[PDB]
Amino acid sequence: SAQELKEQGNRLFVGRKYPEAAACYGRAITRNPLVAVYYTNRALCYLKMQQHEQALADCRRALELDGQSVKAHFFLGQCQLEMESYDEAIANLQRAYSLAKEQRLNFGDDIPSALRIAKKKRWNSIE
Amino acid sequence: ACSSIWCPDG
Repeated sequence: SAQELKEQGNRLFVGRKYPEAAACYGRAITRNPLVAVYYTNRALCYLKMQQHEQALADCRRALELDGQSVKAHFFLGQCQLEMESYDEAIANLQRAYSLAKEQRLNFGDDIPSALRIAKKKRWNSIE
Repeated sequence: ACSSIWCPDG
């Protein structure tokens, strides 16, 4: 079952076993490859493993399955921030903020904190 | 509780 594999992947993430968790989200994908959350969860694994190219590919797969995904736009913004595409990264982080507000999701100050990091980096490069 | 955005959904 893809949901059981997603939950196992979640337990491995909490135990800081990121490649093991990504492999488990891959098993969930094999069982049902039409669920955006598995790609988003694996993209997060890739960011922790510093594999932004593989994280980016998963964000695009997730956005094709769920255009309203807060986490997919957020993780996409983090990839673009790592690649120094500041304008695109800010736009994705801003979209993530907008979708979280619409969906009544509360991640504390995570999204505004991230936008502040991106705007600071955009200014440094323009200076 | 894993309430941060840097957490997988689940």
